[PDB]
Amino acid sequence: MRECISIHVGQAGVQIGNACWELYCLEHGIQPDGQMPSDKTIGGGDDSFNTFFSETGAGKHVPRAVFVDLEPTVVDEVRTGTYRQLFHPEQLITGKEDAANNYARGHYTIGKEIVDLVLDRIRKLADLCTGLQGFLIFHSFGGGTGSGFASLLMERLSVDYGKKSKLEFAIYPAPQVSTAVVEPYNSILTTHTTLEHSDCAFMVDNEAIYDICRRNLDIERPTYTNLNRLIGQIVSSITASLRFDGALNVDLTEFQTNLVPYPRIHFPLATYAPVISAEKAYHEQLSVAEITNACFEPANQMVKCDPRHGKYMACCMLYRGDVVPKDVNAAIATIKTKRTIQFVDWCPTGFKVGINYQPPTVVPGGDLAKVQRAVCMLSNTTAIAEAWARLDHKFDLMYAKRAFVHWYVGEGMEEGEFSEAREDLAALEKDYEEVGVD
Amino acid sequence: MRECISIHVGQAGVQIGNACWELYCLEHGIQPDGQMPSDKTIGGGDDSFNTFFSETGAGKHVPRAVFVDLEPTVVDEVRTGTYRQLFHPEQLITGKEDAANNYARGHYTIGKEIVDLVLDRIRKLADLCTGLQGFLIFHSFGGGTGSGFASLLMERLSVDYGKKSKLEFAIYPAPQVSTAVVEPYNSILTTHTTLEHSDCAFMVDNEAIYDICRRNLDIERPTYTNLNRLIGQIVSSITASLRFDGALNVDLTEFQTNLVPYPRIHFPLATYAPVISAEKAYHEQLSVAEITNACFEPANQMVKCDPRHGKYMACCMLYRGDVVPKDVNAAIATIKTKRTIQFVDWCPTGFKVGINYQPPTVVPGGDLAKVQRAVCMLSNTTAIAEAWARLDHKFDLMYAKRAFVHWYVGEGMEEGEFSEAREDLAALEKDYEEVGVD
Amino acid sequence: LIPKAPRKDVVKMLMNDNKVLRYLAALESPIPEDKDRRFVFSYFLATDMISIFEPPVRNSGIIGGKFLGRTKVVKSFSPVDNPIYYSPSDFFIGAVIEVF
Amino acid sequence: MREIVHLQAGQCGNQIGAKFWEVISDEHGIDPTGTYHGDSDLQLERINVYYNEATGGKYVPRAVLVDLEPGTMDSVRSGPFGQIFRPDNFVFGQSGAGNNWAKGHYTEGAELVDSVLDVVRKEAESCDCLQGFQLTHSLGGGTGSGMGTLLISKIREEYPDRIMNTFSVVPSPKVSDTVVEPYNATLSVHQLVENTDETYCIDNEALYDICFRTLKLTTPTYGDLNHLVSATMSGVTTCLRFPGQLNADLRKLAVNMVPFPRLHFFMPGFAPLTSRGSQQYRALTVPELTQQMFDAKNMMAACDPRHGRYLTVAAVFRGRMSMKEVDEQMLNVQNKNSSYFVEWIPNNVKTAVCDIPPRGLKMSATFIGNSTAIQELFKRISEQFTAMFRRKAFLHWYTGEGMDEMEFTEAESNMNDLVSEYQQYQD
Amino acid sequence: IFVIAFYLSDDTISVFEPIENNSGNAGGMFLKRSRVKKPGQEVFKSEFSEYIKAEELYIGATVNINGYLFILLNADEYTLNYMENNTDKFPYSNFELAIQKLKQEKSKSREITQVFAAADYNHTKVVPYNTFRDILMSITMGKLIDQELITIARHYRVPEIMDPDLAYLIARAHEKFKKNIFENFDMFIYNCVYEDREKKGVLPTKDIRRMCKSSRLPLDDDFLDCLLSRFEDKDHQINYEIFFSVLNWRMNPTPDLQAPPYLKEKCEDVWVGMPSPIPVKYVRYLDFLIDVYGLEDNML
Ligand SMILES: Nc1nc2c(ncn2[C@@H]2O[C@H](COP(=O)(O)OP(=O)(O)OP(=O)(O)O)[C@@H](O)[C@H]2O)c(=O)[nH]1
Ligand SMILES: Nc1nc2c(ncn2[C@@H]2O[C@H](COP(=O)(O)OP(=O)(O)OP(=O)(O)O)[C@@H](O)[C@H]2O)c(=O)[nH]1
Ligand SMILES: Nc1nc2c(ncn2[C@@H]2O[C@H](COP(=O)(O)OP(=O)(O)OP(=O)(O)O)[C@@H](O)[C@H]2O)c(=O)[nH]1
Repeated sequence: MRECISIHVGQAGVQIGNACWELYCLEHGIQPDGQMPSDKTIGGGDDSFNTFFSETGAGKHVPRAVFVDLEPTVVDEVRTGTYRQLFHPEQLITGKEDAANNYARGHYTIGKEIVDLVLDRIRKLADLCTGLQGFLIFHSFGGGTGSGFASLLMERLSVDYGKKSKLEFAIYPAPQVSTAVVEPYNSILTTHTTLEHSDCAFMVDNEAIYDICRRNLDIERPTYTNLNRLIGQIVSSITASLRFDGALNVDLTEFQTNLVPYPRIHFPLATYAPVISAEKAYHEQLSVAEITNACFEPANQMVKCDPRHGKYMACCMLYRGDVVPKDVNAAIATIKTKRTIQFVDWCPTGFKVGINYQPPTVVPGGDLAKVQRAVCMLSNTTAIAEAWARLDHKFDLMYAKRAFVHWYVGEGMEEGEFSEAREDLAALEKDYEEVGVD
Repeated sequence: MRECISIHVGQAGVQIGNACWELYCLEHGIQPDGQMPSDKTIGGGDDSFNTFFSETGAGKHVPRAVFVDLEPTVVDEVRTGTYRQLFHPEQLITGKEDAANNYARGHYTIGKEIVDLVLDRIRKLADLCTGLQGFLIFHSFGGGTGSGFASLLMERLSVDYGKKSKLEFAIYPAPQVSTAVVEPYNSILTTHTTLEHSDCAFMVDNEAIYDICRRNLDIERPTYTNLNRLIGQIVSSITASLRFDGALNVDLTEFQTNLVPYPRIHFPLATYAPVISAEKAYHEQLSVAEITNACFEPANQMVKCDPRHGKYMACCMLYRGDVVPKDVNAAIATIKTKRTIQFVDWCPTGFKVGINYQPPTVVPGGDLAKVQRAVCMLSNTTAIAEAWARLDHKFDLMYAKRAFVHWYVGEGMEEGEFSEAREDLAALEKDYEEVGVD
Repeated sequence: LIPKAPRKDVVKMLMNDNKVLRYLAALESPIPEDKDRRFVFSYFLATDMISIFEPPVRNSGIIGGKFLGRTKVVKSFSPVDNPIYYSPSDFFIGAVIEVF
Repeated sequence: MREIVHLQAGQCGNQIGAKFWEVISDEHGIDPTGTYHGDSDLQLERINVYYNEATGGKYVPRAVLVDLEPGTMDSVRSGPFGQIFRPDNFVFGQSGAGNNWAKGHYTEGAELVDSVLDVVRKEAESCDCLQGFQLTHSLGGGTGSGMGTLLISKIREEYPDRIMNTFSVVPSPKVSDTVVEPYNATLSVHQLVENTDETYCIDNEALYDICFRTLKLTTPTYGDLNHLVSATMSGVTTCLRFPGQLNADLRKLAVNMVPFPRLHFFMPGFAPLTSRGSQQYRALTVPELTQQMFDAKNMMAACDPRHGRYLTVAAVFRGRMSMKEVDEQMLNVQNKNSSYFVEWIPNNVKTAVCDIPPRGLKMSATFIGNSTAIQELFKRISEQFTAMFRRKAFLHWYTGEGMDEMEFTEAESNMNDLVSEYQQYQD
Repeated sequence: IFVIAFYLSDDTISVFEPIENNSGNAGGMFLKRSRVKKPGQEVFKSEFSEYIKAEELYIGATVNINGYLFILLNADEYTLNYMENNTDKFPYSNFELAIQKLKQEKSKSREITQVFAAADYNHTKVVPYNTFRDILMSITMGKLIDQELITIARHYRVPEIMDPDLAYLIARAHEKFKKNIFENFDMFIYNCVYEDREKKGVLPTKDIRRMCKSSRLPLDDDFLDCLLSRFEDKDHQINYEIFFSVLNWRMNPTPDLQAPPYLKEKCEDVWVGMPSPIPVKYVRYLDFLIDVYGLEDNML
């Protein structure tokens, strides 16, 4: 009907998945045991859960997700959480060996003998489903293992199906922070392998997330609980269109068909304006005009790219909760009149607006307050070229000194890909300025 | 009416007889003491139990089975166990000396002076029998005793009764696991002596049962408590149509007429689809579509033969529980249209469906599930000739060197029969080849 | 880590050599025909060593001779950790003995 | 019913008969006196495989002792269980052994074989149906060999349809004490192999090496060695008396083990022998069981099979097992050393699983495998026999007793035929 | 008399019949385990039609099975037991409600007294069930239903729970020993009365049983358990001397066995009538009379 399959590959995807499904169960009112209260919504798998959970004759809402993990520690922990009876046993595919930060170790030595099992899972989901709109793949680029095995699974799913969308989130490598030094290598390898197969790859950065945290959450020492909670609420917002109803509606297929301009370039950015705390929402007040202004304030976006150093071309606004369309269209018109912003010629129309009436929900004991109006903002602009500029004048030095290539070649790799990736990236940036200019 | 006679020849037959009978007594509520308290299911000895019991003037359900063995150890342990009081006293025929893995030891030295007693017992059962559909005989090829004795009994009952039915189930020796280098000898002897009287014989493998047990049932240290309860479930599944009623039914005569294409070749394979443990049944989903897909999954089978190395000519569905014809036909049509299966052009249809409403039943201290939809798989293919090539080349070198032949010549064997065996096998070989040819 | 041999007492096993003691013994028999199997003790003050013997009895039946060679019978009052061998300091008229 | 009657021959047939019977009695809870103290229902049920049952609950061991010097018989008599033995079976002669195979085979036995045959057929009639008899003797030991050769020779025709299981101690290659031992061995082996079906080969040196290795006790008695060998034999005996999945039959083992008419000589090995601290330092897991189980050092029969390969193997295990672990260990051992077995018969291994544990420790096992591991033994005896015969020393005694060397020639001929057959089959 | 089986797992009421001897049924099963219409609905329907509940299968009831009027009289003990265990949907079996029902009437106290008095003539301290049900229906004006009368009989039953004594068991023992040629206990009992090893009084039975097994005493282990039960105490250390003296057969008569027929069964001949077999056989007044109003007599 209207459903998507969730895949989480990794170290990098386990905690965010934990948070997001906790929010899902909380908001639909699932008890972490799995069933409903005396209210009558258990059925033939067709009610609001029919999009996310496979509640079957057993009466338990079963998530339609698979986690695959190379290092069994964290997956044992997640099974030793509380929602274990909720989750499906062999949808929790665990291994015994890490990919050890090596792109080619992940992609070649260990991955191939796991793709059979993961394919078996996904096909036994593909038989039961009927709508199969697409997948939600969670991984990273600064991942020790979320890189290579993820690339391989992407390749197999692309070659078997080219008839469904492919949505990717990513915690992007930090621009100036690098926990790993194999980060640039395996990251660019992932990028150049995935460019010709990815439908919509989106990014977000931990440093800017923290910057928001101590800016307006009034949290100078947040945590993962908080970071993952924020990202989970973001994805909840983007799936609200599927779950609830509304006046005018858009779908992820519309997202793809209406945000990417050309071939190749499909990496936009996202934001959520009303990030405030209990007392803040208490004796303050939000409204459409200032949520627009805040969501387009240059710092509020979660990547360090200055819009005045770039030029806008596409924007999709998702408002959720109560709102009238008058102020919406009026405020976006005023922003059109704004003189600090920059629109390229190609897009006299560039605003895809989508409304859902249902208010966003809170998590108990968490940080975010009650929300009356909320917005997810998805913008694409030329600005992000500087990040790849950074990555290339980083990687060039390591290649000049042929650093750390011994590991990869000893486990059996050759210069070909290492050379190719640099001009793949170079083609990417050159296209960036070619389209940015007029 | 609808009643059958069971023969349990050998060390192995008699135990799985005990296990399956311990099954049988439960689903009609028969107690380990063999008498119910005050309630009534008794009558003219004529009601659902009458298929396997005949509760006579003493209100005791009497098995319609016979247990013949050579070494008195296990017949003693079952004469001292929990069910000796219900088992009929002198039916349980015991010997004093083994068969020593020699075919001619059971076929020339011991089996002669016991066949009289056993035939007398089966005739004084056949008199009180009325319908007498047939005999469920349990032997084993690599039987440390029973092969030779079973050959003699089967041939004599075939020649004296050439109108009633004969069905053979037997644990088949493994492709690579060994308990007897002598096993090829008696295997080929029994084959070339039985292929011209056996109506249909069905082979399964202990390793395969084990592999299932630690892939899906999650049993890392089974025994055949577990696996015998599985095979008992299998036979209960094939006989549920006999026991109960429903929309449309199936019979062993139909099996005889419609599973086997030609004389000689009467060797199908058996499977049970929804093998599943407690928690998987509890909080997952089952339905006709996925259970059919699973039962046609190529690794679920009890003998290692690759269907892409084979080709199908017959299939029998035994749908028990709550299943309905619409989804039955939809699933089978989808399976037909799927291209992995490669049916021969002989039979444009290759399917025989059978229905029963009554769900299968669990057993205390067991592993099976509260399954509402079960399906027994009985399919005949062409993948199996690889195994007979396997056995003949496993045999040829060892005969060419003639190991242990001194034993057989000492007990009174010559070599004409051993010679004849391999051209019988090659006959079956070229027969499978030719029927495959098209 | 590495074992070593135990210690023996030259004082015990050389001073009082073959100092022997004798006693008469009666038993309880299942068979009523064995009421007077007069048996003989023999003790050696060398290793607290015990042996038991049967004299031939004229024309009364039972063959005589030896029932058991010299033995280090561990005392029934000697636990598995403590190997007493029925220290002769306990023997007295009408004593209580259980061996094998 | 199937049952076994025991024969103990020679002054070490005494050794082992004493130790073996006392071990079984302790296993079965029969007191040294005989009054059965029933504590294991199964062994009470199946005691008849070894024992008749007398009044009040004592059980004669159907075993017969043969010797020549009454002192040894009286010593074993004096043993803690000579009372549970038989004044009936206490047949014996008056002569001195002279440690002389020639005299034993022709002079001394000529007035003892009659009576012992009477006794053995008396017991055979007394019981219903033997599987056969186990005979414990020595091949190097003089009078044990002299008796046993003639005894088996006659019983061969007496019953051509039963199990003539034989147990023999191999002379220490380093020393035989008795210097005519090679002569006795060459004399005996001919009739031994000619008449028997299954023979156990054991040597004292390897048991001493075990005592150093895991017993580590440094003060051994031949009695401790007998304790070991009694457990060894009990291992293969437990099958018949015990329930559960297991092919118990010695004839089963024979037809699963013996490839050719004239292959009879087999070599034992056994399972956990617990060291100084291994009691609390050893985890009893099928991996480690098989690990020690199939090891060169723990082998104690003749000489390292490192030089040769294994023709065929068989293994029985006492305890609560399942098939998957023995199965998977079989896979691993086959895939580990694909060469170390003969290609002559793939999958040359047999398994058996006694449900009954021993009394005190959880898991045990018995190993028995036929290999090309007797070539060095009889080639050794060949060089010794040739070197000593080339000058025909120590031979006037035997001339006086009534011998000649043509039988020596034919004996060494048959033995070299055995060498050639082994070499041509395996190599 | 028809088997109507209520399957609580599917709400289906199976109708089966047993063959009788020389009569006109030759039938059996009548209704394949089927949910069946309430006999109070239409052919034209708009709302969810109803079906037979478990609320109305009370003892002594009327019912229709799609046409045929069935009447229901008797019940089995296991059904009774499950009846009283959980009474939320089964208030019938709760006898205290009948206690209040009969406690409502007061004037009839002395009248019940004399009626029951004249019912008896010898004061034998029992009473026939037929008379009991008749007099109770009378005092209820024919307003009581069968079930609660059954339950109250069950409660204030006469107690008649007995088992076979040692007489049979010892007689069978004697005759079995006669069969087993080992009749002479001279071979066993004298051996035992020696083999008592460390004894002053009595001995653990774990010794007698084990020595029996050792000596191969001819008997089945089931009778071994039975007699060991019949001769035991709190510690299971009986006087073995008298144990053996009595198990010996130096003085005994010799009975023998009847058939294991099916007469006192409930598809064969006992009474198969309106007082079908019999629920509780006999019952006594005075307890129930006191519980109702038995005042101004004895303590009350
Ligand atoms: N995606 C994600 N990344 C995080 C989180 N916390 C820290 N990180 C960053 O994400 C990276 C995780 O990458 P990896 O450690 O390579 O993950 P992996 O390749 O799947 O496997 P491992 O190295 O074994 O854990 C780290 O380098 C961190 O810098 C988080 O919650 N989620
Ligand atoms: N049916 C059954 N099979 C068993 C049992 N225990 C082991 N097995 C199986 O029995 C098969 C071998 O039977 P055989 O060795 O030929 O036994 P036999 O020839 O009838 O006679 P025995 O000497 O008593 O073993 C193996 O494939 C095992 O899987 C049991 O209790 N029941
Ligand atoms: N119980 C016991 N047996 C021993 C002992 N030491 C050695 N044996 C061996 O047992 C062997 C066999 O003895 P027998 O079979 O009785 O030999 P025999 O024909 O009677 O004549 P001999 O060889 O001279 O003893 C001897 O040759 C010894 O080597 C021991 O210390 N105790």
